[PDB]
Amino acid sequence: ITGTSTVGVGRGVLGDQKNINTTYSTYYYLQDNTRGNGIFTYDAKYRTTLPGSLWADADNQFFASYDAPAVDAHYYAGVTYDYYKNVHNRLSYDGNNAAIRSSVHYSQGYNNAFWNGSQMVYGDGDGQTFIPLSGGIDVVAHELTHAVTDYTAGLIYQNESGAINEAISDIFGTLVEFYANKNPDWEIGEDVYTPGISGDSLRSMSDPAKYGDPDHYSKRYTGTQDNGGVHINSGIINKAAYLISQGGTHYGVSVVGIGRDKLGKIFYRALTQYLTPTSNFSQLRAAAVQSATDLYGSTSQEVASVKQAFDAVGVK
Ligand SMILES: CC(C)C[C@H](NP(=O)(O)CNC(=O)OCc1ccccc1)C(=O)N[C@@H](C)C(=O)O
Ligand SMILES: [Ca+2]
Ligand SMILES: [Ca+2]
Ligand SMILES: [Ca+2]
Ligand SMILES: [Ca+2]
Ligand SMILES: [Zn+2]
Repeated sequence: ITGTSTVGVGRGVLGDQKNINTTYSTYYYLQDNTRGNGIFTYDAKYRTTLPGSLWADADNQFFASYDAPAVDAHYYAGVTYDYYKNVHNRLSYDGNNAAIRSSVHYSQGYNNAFWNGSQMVYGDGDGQTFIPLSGGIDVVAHELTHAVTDYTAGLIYQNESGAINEAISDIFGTLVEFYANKNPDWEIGEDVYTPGISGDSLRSMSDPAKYGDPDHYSKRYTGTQDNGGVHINSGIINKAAYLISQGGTHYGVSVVGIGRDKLGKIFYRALTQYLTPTSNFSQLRAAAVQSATDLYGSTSQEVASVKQAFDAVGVK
């Protein structure tokens, strides 16, 4: 909408106060004009028609319980935009400052979030498996990263290419969580998963097997559930990424860590310059090795560590 840029204040899902960029024209709208061609947050009103209504508020204060998922979807989309722009020189998900749209309060008791081809969508959860999913910065960044993937490598959402697609979203979700630097970890969704259980998460990158996901190619799932295991087999690539950054010895194979920033550079380059819609895990290894070679040189520690990490998870 046409209006003037304003700054509202509210509380997110976890009870924390933050400022948000809004637009005033009669109402205050969740429309942040400070980033690209805008970040827009919508109310789906517990229904499944999308996007729903651009979020309108009378007073620019967003402290109601109903407001909290919108505050966080809006704010964390901003953080994710900033990460891609500042760290990777990428302007929004399409590289040309496409408007970023999110809807919250999608459906009833909805234990998921997704990119629908055009926008992000967040359930409220059922209060048992999830609370409103936009409360997780890693979740928001995971979702926006699906848009980045779709505009770049285009990894098909099934089997190995789909597990790479998933791991890319977990990797960048985590790197955005570290970028914001509030309780960062290598777990996925911990801030919004199972409010009645402390210390767990939906997935772990550092130890995927903790939540039943494979950490070695020999343990890959090859059945048909979950689009051929895209959220399961992602553990193999998540573990490799974790090892590249943090190091470790895994099934006897030692990896020298090179840190998060270099992990991100290597994988961003792989995603945008080498991966294709049909890439498999072996092809990801080759893309990561080539990306590290481009950035750091063939004889570098960075290249050596990429190879060690893929060796450690059984991907040649
Ligand atoms: C980071 C978490 C909290 C959310 C994350 N959601 P996601 O974006 O991977 C869900 N994916 C999804 O709905 O894909 C199906 C789809 C939906 C619309 C268009 C095309 C394909 C996830 O791991 N979801 C798990 C629970 C799952 O779907 O198994
Ligand atoms: Ca208000
Ligand atoms: Ca965390
Ligand atoms: Ca996390
Ligand atoms: Ca929990
Ligand atoms: Zn995903």
